[PDB]
Amino acid sequence: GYVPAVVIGTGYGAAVSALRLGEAGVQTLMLEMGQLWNQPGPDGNIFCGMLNPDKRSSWFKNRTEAPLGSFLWLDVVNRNIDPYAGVLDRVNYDQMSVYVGRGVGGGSLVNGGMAVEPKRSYFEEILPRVDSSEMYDRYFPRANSMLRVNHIDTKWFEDTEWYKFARVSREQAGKAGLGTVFVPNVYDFGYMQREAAGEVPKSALATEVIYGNNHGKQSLDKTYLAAALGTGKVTIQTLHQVKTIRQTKDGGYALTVEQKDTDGKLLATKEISCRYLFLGAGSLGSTELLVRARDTGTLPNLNSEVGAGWGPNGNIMTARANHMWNPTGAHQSSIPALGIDAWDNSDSSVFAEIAPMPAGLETWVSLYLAITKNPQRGTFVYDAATDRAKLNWTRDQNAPAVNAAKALFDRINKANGTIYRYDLFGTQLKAFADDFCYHPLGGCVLGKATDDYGRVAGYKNLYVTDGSLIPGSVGVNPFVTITALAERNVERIIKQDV
Ligand SMILES: Cc1cc2nc3c(=O)[nH]c(=O)nc-3n(C[C@H](O)[C@H](O)[C@H](O)COP(=O)(O)OP(=O)(O)OC[C@H]3O[C@@H](n4cnc5c(N)ncnc54)[C@H](O)[C@@H]3O)c2cc1C
Repeated sequence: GYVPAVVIGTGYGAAVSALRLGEAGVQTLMLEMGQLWNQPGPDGNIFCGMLNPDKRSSWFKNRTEAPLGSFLWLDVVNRNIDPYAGVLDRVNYDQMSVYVGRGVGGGSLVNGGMAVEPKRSYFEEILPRVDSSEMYDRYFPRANSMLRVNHIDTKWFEDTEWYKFARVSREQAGKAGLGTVFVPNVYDFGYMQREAAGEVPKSALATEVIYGNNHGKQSLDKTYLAAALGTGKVTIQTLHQVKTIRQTKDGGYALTVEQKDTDGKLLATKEISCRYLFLGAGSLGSTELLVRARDTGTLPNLNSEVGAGWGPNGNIMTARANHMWNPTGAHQSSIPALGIDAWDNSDSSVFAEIAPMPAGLETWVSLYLAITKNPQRGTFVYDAATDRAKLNWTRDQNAPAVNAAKALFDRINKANGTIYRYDLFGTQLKAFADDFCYHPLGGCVLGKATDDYGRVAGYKNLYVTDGSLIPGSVGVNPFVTITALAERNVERIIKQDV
């Protein structure tokens, strides 16, 4: 049936959009292909931890997988599983694997909570058509407040065993003349203190993050989406995947929507129509819907920029072997708190999160997720044969990202007389993982596929809201940017269009 506004997905762009629509009095239906994560599972918890993965860990796979970097220690806990509507989806393209959340809250369910504003001068470089003053004066602050961003207590951080890993990398980076920064987070750091004191159930301190956190993490279901539901004007239907979008003969948009069970069985196909259609299906999902619509002739006026301009936020993972006298600790909080900021907007830029490892015993490894400035971009191209968007990225396109990460970590190795690990990402010697992405950005780029507020070119009342808007790179963990840009966009769209 008909609803005034439909929002596809329930990640950051979607959640912001739905809240503001509901506050404006616009009845809004959100369609989410994954689950509402609120049912206790076989262990009494909603989510599985990293040491006990089960079918809840994975979107329709037949075996669990170790978190990247951890195979040498966590393969032992892997098990065959039933394909199920689990929370983390590794999406495999030709030469790139992109990890995304599936559920009410999208990637907020599975991410590390790291809530970081981009450098203003870099924002101005990547999005020159956008007014940076309103972003920094108004929209970024609004996003941080509504996301429930908070800051770790420095004394607790300095003293706790749970962050020894971070302090070790800080000291090592310092010998190379590199500084660290604290990283704000949506995980409640007060709660985390009480976890360490044995006062509340552990989550971050029980090797949970990438398959969800049972406690502590303020994912979007607790923040924006709870508020959206609270308006009385928003509803969320789960296990509903939008497949096609067309412009109706009499006005607005019509969607074909598959309803499935948690085993993936098709229960129904429904037609849902609307006046205003907002895409918040992510870089991958929104772009796929639009390349499909263009190439199958249901939105034939979409432009050639739909599909273009994708990048992995320069994501590269690497690891160093510490000296025996610098153990990183058996107990590592699953929520990172420190990064190495070597980002100056030049091609050598690196912003690297000091990543915990989940092994739960001493390994002497320091792990890093580097964000780099690599101009290479990929394109999503529709394959009509399989009805899928395929990402045309090749592994060699990550060479500039590897080069920048390697130059930075080579400085740290030289200053400390340490070497890389080469064995964490497969049997072949490989110090830099260069074919994964946690931060997919682009495919429907702001000002290219859309106007400067995400209005899709060629169409009225059709909007993209999410990471597909970002031109491939923000230089930091992306969700605060996605949220702030969505605040800007929906506020303008409601004022001018609704
Ligand atoms: C392991 C990991 C760690 C990360 N750590 C951080 C971090 O600490 N900080 C940070 O800033 N970022 C982090 N990220 C990235 C961040 O989570 C994403 O950038 C962000 O979630 C993207 O928001 P979005 O709104 O574009 O889409 P998403 O959050 O991906 O949401 C899209 C939603 O749409 C749904 N959907 C897709 N297609 C359809 C369809 N056709 N029909 C219906 N529903 C659909 C999906 O199931 C999903 O729920 C991390 C991500 C991962 C995977």
